[PDB]
Amino acid sequence: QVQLVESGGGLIQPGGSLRLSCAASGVTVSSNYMSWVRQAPGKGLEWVSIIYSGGTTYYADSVKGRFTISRDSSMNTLYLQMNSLRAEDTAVYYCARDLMVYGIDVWGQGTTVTVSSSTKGPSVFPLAPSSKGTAALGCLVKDYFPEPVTVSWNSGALTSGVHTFPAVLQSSGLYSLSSVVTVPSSSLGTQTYICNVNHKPSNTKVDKKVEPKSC
Amino acid sequence: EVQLLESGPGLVKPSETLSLTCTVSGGSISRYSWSWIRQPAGRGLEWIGRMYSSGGTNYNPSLESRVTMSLDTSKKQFSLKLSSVTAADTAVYYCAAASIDQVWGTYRDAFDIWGQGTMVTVSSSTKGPSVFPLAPSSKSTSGGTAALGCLVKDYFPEPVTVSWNSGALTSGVHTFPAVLQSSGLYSLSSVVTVPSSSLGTQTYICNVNHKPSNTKVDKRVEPK
Amino acid sequence: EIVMTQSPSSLSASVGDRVTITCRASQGISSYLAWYQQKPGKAPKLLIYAASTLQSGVPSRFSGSGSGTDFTLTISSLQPEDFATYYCQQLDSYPPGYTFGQGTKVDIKRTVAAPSVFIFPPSDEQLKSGTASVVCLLNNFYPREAKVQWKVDNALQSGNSQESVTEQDSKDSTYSLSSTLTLSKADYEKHKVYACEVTHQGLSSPVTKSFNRGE
Amino acid sequence: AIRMTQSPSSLAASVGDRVTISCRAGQSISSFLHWYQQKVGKAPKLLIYDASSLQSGVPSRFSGSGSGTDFTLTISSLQPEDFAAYYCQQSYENPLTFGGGTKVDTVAAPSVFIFPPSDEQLKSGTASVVCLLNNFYPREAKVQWKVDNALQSGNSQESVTEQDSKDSTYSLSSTLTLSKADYEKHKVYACEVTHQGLSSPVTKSFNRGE
Amino acid sequence: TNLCPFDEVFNATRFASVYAWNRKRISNCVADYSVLYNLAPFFTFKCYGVSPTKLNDLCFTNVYADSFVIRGDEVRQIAPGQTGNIADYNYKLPDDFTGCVIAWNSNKLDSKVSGNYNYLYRLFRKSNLKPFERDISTEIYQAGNKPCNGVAGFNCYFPLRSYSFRPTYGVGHQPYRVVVLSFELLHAPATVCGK
Repeated sequence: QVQLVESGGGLIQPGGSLRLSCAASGVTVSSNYMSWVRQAPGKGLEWVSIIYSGGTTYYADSVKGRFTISRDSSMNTLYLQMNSLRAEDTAVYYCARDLMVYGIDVWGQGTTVTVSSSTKGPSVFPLAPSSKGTAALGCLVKDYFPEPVTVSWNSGALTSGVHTFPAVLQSSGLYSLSSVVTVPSSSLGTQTYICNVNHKPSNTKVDKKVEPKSC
Repeated sequence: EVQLLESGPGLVKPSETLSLTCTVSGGSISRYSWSWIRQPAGRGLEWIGRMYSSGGTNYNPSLESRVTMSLDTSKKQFSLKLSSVTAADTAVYYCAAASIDQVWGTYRDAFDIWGQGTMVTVSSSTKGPSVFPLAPSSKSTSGGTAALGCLVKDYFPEPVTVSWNSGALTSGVHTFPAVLQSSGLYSLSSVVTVPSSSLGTQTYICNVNHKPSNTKVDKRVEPK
Repeated sequence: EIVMTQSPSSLSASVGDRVTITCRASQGISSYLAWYQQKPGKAPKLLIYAASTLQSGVPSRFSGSGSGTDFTLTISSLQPEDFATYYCQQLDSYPPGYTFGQGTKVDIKRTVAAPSVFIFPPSDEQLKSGTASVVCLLNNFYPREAKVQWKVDNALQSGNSQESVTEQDSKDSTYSLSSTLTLSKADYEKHKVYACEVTHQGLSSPVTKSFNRGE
Repeated sequence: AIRMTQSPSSLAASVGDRVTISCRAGQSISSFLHWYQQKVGKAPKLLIYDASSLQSGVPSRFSGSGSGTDFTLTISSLQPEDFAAYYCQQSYENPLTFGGGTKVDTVAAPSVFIFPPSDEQLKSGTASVVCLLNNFYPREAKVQWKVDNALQSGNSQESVTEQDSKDSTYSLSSTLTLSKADYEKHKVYACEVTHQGLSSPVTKSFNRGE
Repeated sequence: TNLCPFDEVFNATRFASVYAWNRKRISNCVADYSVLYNLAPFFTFKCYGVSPTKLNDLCFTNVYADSFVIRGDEVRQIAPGQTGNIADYNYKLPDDFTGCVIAWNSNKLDSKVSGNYNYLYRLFRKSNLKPFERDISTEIYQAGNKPCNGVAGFNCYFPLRSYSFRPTYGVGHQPYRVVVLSFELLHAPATVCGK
């Protein structure tokens, strides 16, 4: 069993502190180049820190003076102490075994860190089909925190033609999302369309009936 | 002790790709540089290229466009590919390794380890030999010394190897260079001189191996 | 710092195609380069190390080449399990960092498909709250590259819109995009004509869908 | 490529003699010169490295000298096991290059033996007659075939072994090949041998059919 | 009146690898400080604990001349209180190091067109090197849980790698010849004096 198991991630306010753990089996942490790599939502991989088997440590400029990498040989565990966290530190954090010229062969499953300044259920607004062969309708799941939300249509009876887009982070710090579906125009008057929005962090389940607008 | 064993086709057609492999036993692959050297008939040694366990390669510029070297650390093997082979690529091919210099340096450019070499011939079928006795008689017995042998005839390509009595008889053995006959097949003789009193007493068997055709023959040579 | 410029950002290929991805270093890094493969939600996978050496277990159709500044990753015969995102890394000690390339997404190629464009006015229920969200839908198109331009009374709007793209559909290999234009209720009531202009390879000319506020 | 030139290409010497072999590089190679000994039918063996350093287990009768362009191998007292081809190699720059080689070759007369074709070979339609010269020095020898006193010219092939590592002699075989029909037309098969160790040419023969 | 053998160290035709760095013990001689007295700008010259203009006026017990080869981006590690693959695993200088370090670009000497893989370095080691420690061990480094037993495999790698110096590389990947001069003054007769 050669694996790396991350833990310690979660939600935290800006300025706070957080400690990540990386339990190794098969690979001895104090004998390898151990690195932390993070990946913000939708962005590429960003190297954070490394600790040599001899004790030498290195840090990226964006995390110097704030992050400190460490290890406990008796636990065979890698650590990453994150202080003065900022919003841009929101990412999935991977611990990995670096072989320098031979690459990075062993990666962990990753632990998620979210840095933001309050939990909120979403407002669900209808995206009504226009009055003018196939029509599009949907739901606007706006202003919620944190991730994620799940959206179904007609309690799961409608799945063909459904597109639930990945959420975007707004400048307000709250997430926004839209889920649309395309249907034949002949059905807008005979078939009811309700989107089911589930946001467990706020204990919010909302069913919104999407109807053609009445002028 | 590190040992090197060459393997590959003994006969290739023009314009084909020669593929040779050297197998490494008895040491660490990472402490040596690995080279291929060839020796064309009537010419000196010609270095082909070198490789390191790091994947770095250096070639002879005259062969670089046709040569590829590869290292398989899992199989403990390194290989030479030579594309578009010609009659001029007919040679003995050796694998060699450089000493693991300590105080001297690292890869002291001095091939201390060599494989036995493999004959590669470029020509367009391989044919095994017939083995005939050169029987001892009064005409090959001058006083207390008699001569006997085996005639290893009509094979292609080179080489054959000959031993006597499964390697137990080495004193007085003479195995001659093969000659290319006007048929385009080789012939070779191997002889031994022995005490005349040993005729009919010692059994004399020549062990012939023609590796290109996978032909092996043990021929007993009796007087008269 | 060394800057790893990777191109193209994305490329489309069919099964059996010969794919080539290019990585360019800001300064010479000799053979200190590696190539990685990553799929959504998974950890990176080391493919090539030392610029041209194939990692154990990686299929032989992968090959790296180059030394100094220009490097190329080559998939000689693309297979279905090779549609991923690929990165190059400067796995060299100096200058710190260990930088990664911007990444190259290799999606599934098919015939060109033009998008179906729909515009959705903000709902009356949402206008009662004080915020107006106008949504523009691009349904089932290919390739991924698409440009959406909002116009408010013929004024090109930038900075107040966000986009979201679905993953390549598992049945018709098309993409779907949503664009959300957000305004205050007061600003929304200051203008009349709201439109999103969609340019795409499948469209001979930009397609525009519009509505008038209150009609 | 740095051209390496050896002189002489071949020399004959006696046991106890001092042998000297020159190797010249086309440009300065500092001390990056290595010497190899190659016995007949064997791989090369490293003798001297870095122009003057003896490889482990090499006898002190071998010595290397030189720097820049000009190098020398010296054998101070030649032994029977030293009869071999010698090669210089440069390792200053790629491609690595070898010199053309130098072949280092008391009088001993050959013992002469003759072998008629075997009955097995005759059954197959051909006749090979073999003449063996055993344990002679120097290597030069003339071997002629006579068939019912007709000198054969162009009908035979010969080859020669390695200078024996114990007694420093050579052996040689010569083969005359005929069709069975031509073999059966003649009676006396003789090989005539001329060698420095012999007072006069000698002949060994047999009569077909014993 | 023996002169300290400094020409043999700087003017050497072949240098050692960084993992097996060579050291020349120089003692009982007159030091003609001139190879380092006036050095050209293209020479990296950094002294620690002692001033170069004062070396002619000081006698030392022993002077050690360490020579090896690294690449340009690694010369910054040949200094007191430095970390990295070279400092931790190949050649370490103490925190109170008393001496000078000399380094110059040798791309015209140690770089071949087909790559000069002769120079080596150590990549893996279980712990850091003590000051002035030389480890020439080539044992298979264990990076996992299962014992290697001299088998190159998963989590079992050879601890030495090649530099592959090619002239077309950047300055940070070109070979640099380093000469570290240590000046020792222990309870002993001082014999290495200047003139």
